[PDB]
Amino acid sequence: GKGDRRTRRGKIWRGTYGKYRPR
Amino acid sequence: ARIAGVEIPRNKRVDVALTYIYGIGKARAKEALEKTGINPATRVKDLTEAEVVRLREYVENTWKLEGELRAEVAANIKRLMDIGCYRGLRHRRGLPVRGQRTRTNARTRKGPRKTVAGKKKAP
Amino acid sequence: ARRRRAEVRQLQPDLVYGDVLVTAFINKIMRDGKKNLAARIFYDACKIIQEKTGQEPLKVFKQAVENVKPRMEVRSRRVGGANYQVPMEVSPRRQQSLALRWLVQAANQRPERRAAVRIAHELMDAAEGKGGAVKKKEDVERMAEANRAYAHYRW
RNA sequence: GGCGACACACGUGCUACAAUGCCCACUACAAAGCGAUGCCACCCGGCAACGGGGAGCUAAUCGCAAAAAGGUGGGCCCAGUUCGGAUUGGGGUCUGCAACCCGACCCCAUGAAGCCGGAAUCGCUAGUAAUCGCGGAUCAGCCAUGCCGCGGUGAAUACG
RNA sequence: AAAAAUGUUCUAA
RNA sequence: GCCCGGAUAGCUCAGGGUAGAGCAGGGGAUUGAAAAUCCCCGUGUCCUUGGUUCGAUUCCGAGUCCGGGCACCA
RNA sequence: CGCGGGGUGGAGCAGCCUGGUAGCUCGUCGGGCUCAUAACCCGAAGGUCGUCGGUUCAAAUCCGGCCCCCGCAACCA
RNA sequence: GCCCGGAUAGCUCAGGGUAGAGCAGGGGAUUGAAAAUCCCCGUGUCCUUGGUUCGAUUCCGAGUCCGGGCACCA
Ligand SMILES: [K+]
Ligand SMILES: [Mg+2]
Ligand SMILES: [Mg+2]
Ligand SMILES: [Mg+2]
Ligand SMILES: [Mg+2]
Ligand SMILES: [Mg+2]
Ligand SMILES: [Mg+2]
Ligand SMILES: [Mg+2]
Ligand SMILES: [Mg+2]
Ligand SMILES: [Mg+2]
Ligand SMILES: [Mg+2]
Ligand SMILES: [Mg+2]
Ligand SMILES: [Mg+2]
Ligand SMILES: [Mg+2]
Ligand SMILES: [Mg+2]
Ligand SMILES: [Mg+2]
Ligand SMILES: [Mg+2]
Ligand SMILES: [Mg+2]
Ligand SMILES: [Mg+2]
Ligand SMILES: [Mg+2]
Ligand SMILES: [Mg+2]
Ligand SMILES: [Mg+2]
Ligand SMILES: [Mg+2]
Ligand SMILES: [Mg+2]
Ligand SMILES: [Mg+2]
Ligand SMILES: [Mg+2]
Ligand SMILES: [Mg+2]
Ligand SMILES: [Mg+2]
Ligand SMILES: [Mg+2]
Ligand SMILES: [Mg+2]
Ligand SMILES: [Mg+2]
Ligand SMILES: [Mg+2]
Ligand SMILES: [Mg+2]
Ligand SMILES: [Mg+2]
Ligand SMILES: [Mg+2]
Ligand SMILES: [Mg+2]
Ligand SMILES: [Mg+2]
Ligand SMILES: [Mg+2]
Ligand SMILES: [Mg+2]
Ligand SMILES: [Mg+2]
Ligand SMILES: [Mg+2]
Repeated sequence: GKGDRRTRRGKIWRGTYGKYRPR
Repeated sequence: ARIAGVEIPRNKRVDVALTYIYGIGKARAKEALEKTGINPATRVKDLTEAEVVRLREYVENTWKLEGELRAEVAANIKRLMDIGCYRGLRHRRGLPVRGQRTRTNARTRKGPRKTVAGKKKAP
Repeated sequence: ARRRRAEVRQLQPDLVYGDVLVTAFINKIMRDGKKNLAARIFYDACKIIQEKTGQEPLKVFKQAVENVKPRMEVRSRRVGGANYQVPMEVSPRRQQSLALRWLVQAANQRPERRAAVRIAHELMDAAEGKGGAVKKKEDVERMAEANRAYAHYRW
């Protein structure tokens, strides 16, 4: 879910990037 | 009782089964398998007895798990409580530790509500 | 509405069957605006219905719809100050709406995992007189037959 | 230092309880805005936050930029779970004179309540509701899930 | 042709 | 005379580690100011004296001052 | 030390007879409706049963002493 | 001891070819609600055992328990 930061969905929510949502 | 001391559930893929071990999330499950040549899709039921011990050996030797991890987590809380730092008082009285406000929620840390009586109006 | 009637939004016939009754039913499967997903569901269920008991889907769909339209239902009243269950006949527009609504509602009751299967099976049962939406339609008609004593409180 | 307290109580919201869903990879289609100790292309280090290089743009030109839901392919198979992401341990990053009280982010681990909510109660009549994302003001940073805007997909119903 | 009681004192700007 | 039962703040009363309350009054919040309501405050050698106890306003005894009642007789 | 009855959430009453299970109405507290209060509606908490002792595996319940509180009786002379 | 009866869903009661109905309880429709109402839904060795019959609630026997009644008491 959007609250799960360790996912490509939660990173979109916080507007941030990481291993779980790279660019 | 197979690896480490927990029986990881059969019928599931091996990568999700290993997560049922305290100390292994999904990303560590990704490692151990790849570092040992076991198809992450293989069902636990369908692993060699050679693959059991190959998966087991790495898992149990690379990172510390179940009981020891809990003992080292407990040791650090205990350490913070012993020295008397502000985090130590939080873990004592049972209130949150990471800056969260307590006027409203904190229920995960406080537990069920303890409803009290309130101040009254005038008729 | 207070000043004038509400005018009926005439829907756009769908592209597979060219039918207006079909799109209203697609609109009832639709949630949070995802129409395309809600179109696949009806169509995946449709292909199923040509398999399970080979019959032209358009006919199995309308036969369920026709066997869910309730001819009567109870409504509320007021006369004196007492509110009973007054039976009143159902307008054709509302029959359609209750059917499609109960169809999906009946469908999502079922214990099947994929959506279109639940859609296919309820349409299959209802077009043969069984299933959730048919228990509901009959249930509504039976409650209205019960309160026929208060039919004189009809408007 | 406090405005962030916490036996409690209420309002407004965010996130959800899953399969019309979740996850990974591939691949499309916006609008309105902002941008000279500003926005940062691309490049190497790094699992990542970021760091170091380093073009272009005083901006219908260069940049923020990837829009997301969606479309395709594949994985999960009804489990408190590959649902949910609170709480907590450890390790970092960055702005800042300074992150103890009291920052945001990232990574390993931890993975709570929650199985659709009592009495009661709110909004919306159409490109509306619902859902999807995007930008701006404030601003070193930021507790924004708030506000002011922006488009994407797109219903149901009104007898009276 | 009517379920359902009540609203402290002074002040009415 | 003879038993039982009450003495604690200015009032009226609760009740083995010198103690409450309400009320009265003062101050705060509230109000336009009040009333009411909420908070805070000052409030006692707990009637004298003896005993038990490390320790008594609490448990016992007495002294004080009040209170509820017993009494020809055939 | 004449004979009875009684003591259990804050109030008033079950439960005792027949040992194992504490219950009912109001009240109290949190929410809701109302402009507000009451009524009303949804939730919740509070009683180791006067006391000491005995019987029993187990006592509010059974037995004995004490404390307290109402009721009856006290005739012939 | 004797005659008469009953036991049937949780409570009540109807019954050789069925296992029933009402109320209690479940949600749902209803109002502001307490309901009445409306709806659907469940809840049985019909006390146990033999025997009858093609079959068993039934009919029979026999015992279990609880109803009634009668008579008695040395
Ligand atoms: K005489
Ligand atoms: Mg997840
Ligand atoms: Mg694990
Ligand atoms: Mg805080
Ligand atoms: Mg609440
Ligand atoms: Mg919010
Ligand atoms: Mg809320
Ligand atoms: Mg941006
Ligand atoms: Mg869990
Ligand atoms: Mg649970
Ligand atoms: Mg999980
Ligand atoms: Mg930490
Ligand atoms: Mg800080
Ligand atoms: Mg579930
Ligand atoms: Mg809901
Ligand atoms: Mg309007
Ligand atoms: Mg969503
Ligand atoms: Mg900012
Ligand atoms: Mg915070
Ligand atoms: Mg925003
Ligand atoms: Mg009055
Ligand atoms: Mg005056
Ligand atoms: Mg004398
Ligand atoms: Mg006095
Ligand atoms: Mg004043
Ligand atoms: Mg003395
Ligand atoms: Mg004297
Ligand atoms: Mg004297
Ligand atoms: Mg005198
Ligand atoms: Mg008492
Ligand atoms: Mg009492
Ligand atoms: Mg009794
Ligand atoms: Mg008993
Ligand atoms: Mg009780
Ligand atoms: Mg209350
Ligand atoms: Mg007003
Ligand atoms: Mg009220
Ligand atoms: Mg209770
Ligand atoms: Mg006794
Ligand atoms: Mg007992
Ligand atoms: Mg006489």
